[PDB]
Amino acid sequence: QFDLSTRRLK
Amino acid sequence: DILLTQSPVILSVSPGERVSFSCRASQSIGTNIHWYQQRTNGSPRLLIKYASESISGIPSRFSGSGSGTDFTLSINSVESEDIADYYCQQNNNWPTTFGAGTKLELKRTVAAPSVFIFPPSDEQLKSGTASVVCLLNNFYPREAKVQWKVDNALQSGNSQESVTEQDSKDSTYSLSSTLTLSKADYEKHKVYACEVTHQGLSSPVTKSFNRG
Amino acid sequence: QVQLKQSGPGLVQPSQSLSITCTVSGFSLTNYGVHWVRQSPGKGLEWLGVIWSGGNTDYNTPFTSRLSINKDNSKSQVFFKMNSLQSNDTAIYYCARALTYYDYEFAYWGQGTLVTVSAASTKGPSVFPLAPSSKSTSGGTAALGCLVKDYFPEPVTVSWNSGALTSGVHTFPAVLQSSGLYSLSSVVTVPSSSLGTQTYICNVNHKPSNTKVDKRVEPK
Repeated sequence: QFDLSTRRLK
Repeated sequence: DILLTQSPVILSVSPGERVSFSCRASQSIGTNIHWYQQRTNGSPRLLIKYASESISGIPSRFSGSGSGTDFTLSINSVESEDIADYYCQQNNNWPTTFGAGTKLELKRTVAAPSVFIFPPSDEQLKSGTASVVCLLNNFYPREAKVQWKVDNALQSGNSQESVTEQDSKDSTYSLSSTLTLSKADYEKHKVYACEVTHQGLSSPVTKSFNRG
Repeated sequence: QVQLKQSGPGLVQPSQSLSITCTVSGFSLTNYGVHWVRQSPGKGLEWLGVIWSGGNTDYNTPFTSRLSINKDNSKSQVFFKMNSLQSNDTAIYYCARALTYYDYEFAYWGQGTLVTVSAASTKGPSVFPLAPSSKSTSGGTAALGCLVKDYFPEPVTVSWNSGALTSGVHTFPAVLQSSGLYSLSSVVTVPSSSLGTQTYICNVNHKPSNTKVDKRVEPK
């Protein structure tokens, strides 16, 4: 699931 | 729309090992597939176009193969700077669609955190709130425990953690734990302690300070 | 070189519209199409649409009615406007250019605009020093930082000494507090012997509230 704070999948 | 399924969701390897990313399409798409790298806070970076065609300025360790429904992005010898998420894209059928991505994680030797503690600034206290910060720097693996204590009272639920993404140069993580209280409670107590548990320590490390 | 620069990140009220400008250079809009892609928690990477060299537009099926793309070739500008945003439209929006004029292999991307759909108000952060001390020193290495507290919406950028300091910098992912405001810390480790000689400043920039703060960080 994509996280807008890090731009990484979390 | 074409469904693109990437597997697995997480890959974990060590530097120098070969690694492969899989992309499966819901129906044949010939060789119409592109591959992207996304780093922390970055935009996607084009690695390979049309299943196997090289892209200018992209390291030779990246290559792609496949046709039909089953495709593979390969790194022949993984480097620490390859820590990212990877996405495939089909464009045989309108509209162009992307898979959900695979996360690349790197293994390394266990590294104990360096622990630092920062009292709230007088500046922040002027506003009626105190933040006490405990920093765990450059450690591996990710799992660690931070336990706060104010005058031997174990704190619970009044702190938040944040963990950086894996470092691109040394593969370690960093963690910050912020304990938040009012100015009044802060002024009511003396000893502020952050106890850190990690695999690379042979016992818990406590950093503390006396207010004033 | 080829570049795509997007307008600053911003808040959008629910049911209201999103406007982003993509300013390009290194190539002419009359020769290449410009595409729009977003990245959300719910649906990952999602192609939204395109404006071609001649001004024709395509919109991905779910957006044919709420999406509008226009451009000014002479000004090298492409304008994106989407209508009636719900909260699941919170995402990163990118403009992109392909390798060849007709194609879809996106070799050049904008930096991306973080778009937050929320009814709340913008709020600038307060910046507090994380002062180096003996409790933050080890082996002649001191740690020091800045606490960037109580802002909305994301993001804030933080640099050190106006970009000249980057090694040993860790800027933590923002965490949402109970108040609905975000917070983060940025730390750096330096030689302790340089604390009496060097200045350390965190440059904090929160565009949505037009808040720029340089915070000097000193041993206490």
